[PDB]
Amino acid sequence: MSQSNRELVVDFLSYKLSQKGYSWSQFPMAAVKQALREAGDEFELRYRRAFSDLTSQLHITPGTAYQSFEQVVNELFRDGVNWGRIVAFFSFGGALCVESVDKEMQVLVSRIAAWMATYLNDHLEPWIQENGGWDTFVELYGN
Repeated sequence: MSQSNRELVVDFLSYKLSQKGYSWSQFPMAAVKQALREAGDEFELRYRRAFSDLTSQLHITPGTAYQSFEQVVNELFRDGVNWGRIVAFFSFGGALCVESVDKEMQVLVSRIAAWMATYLNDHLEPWIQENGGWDTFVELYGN
C-alpha cells in the first residue's frame, strides 16, 4: 500500500541520517521499521563500498529526474527482486541522502524519499505481495 511505503522510506532515511550524525529535519509498521533498520545495518557491515559506482553512475544534481534514478536502481534488480536487493535499495537511498547532505544539497533528501516511494510502490510491491508481504520480511529479518 502506497502511504505505508512513504512512512517506511522516511523512517529508514531518518534512521540512517541520525546514525551517521546528520539532520533528519528536511522531511504492524513498527515491526517492519525495526526489522528494516537492523537489515540495513547488517548489509552495510558486510558491504562497505556505499554504492560508489551506482552513486557516480547517477551523478545526482537538482536537475536529475526520477527516470535517471529509476535507470540506476534497476541495476540492483538485473536478476529480478529478492529480500536482500530490497534492503540494498533502502541502503542505496540512504547513501544518496548522505552524499546529498555532504555536497550541501539537503534539498535532494525529500526528493530521494519520494523517488524511493514511487519506485518501491511501482517495481517492488508487486514482488513483495507475491512472496508473502512485509509480514514475510519481518518473519525473515525481525527480532
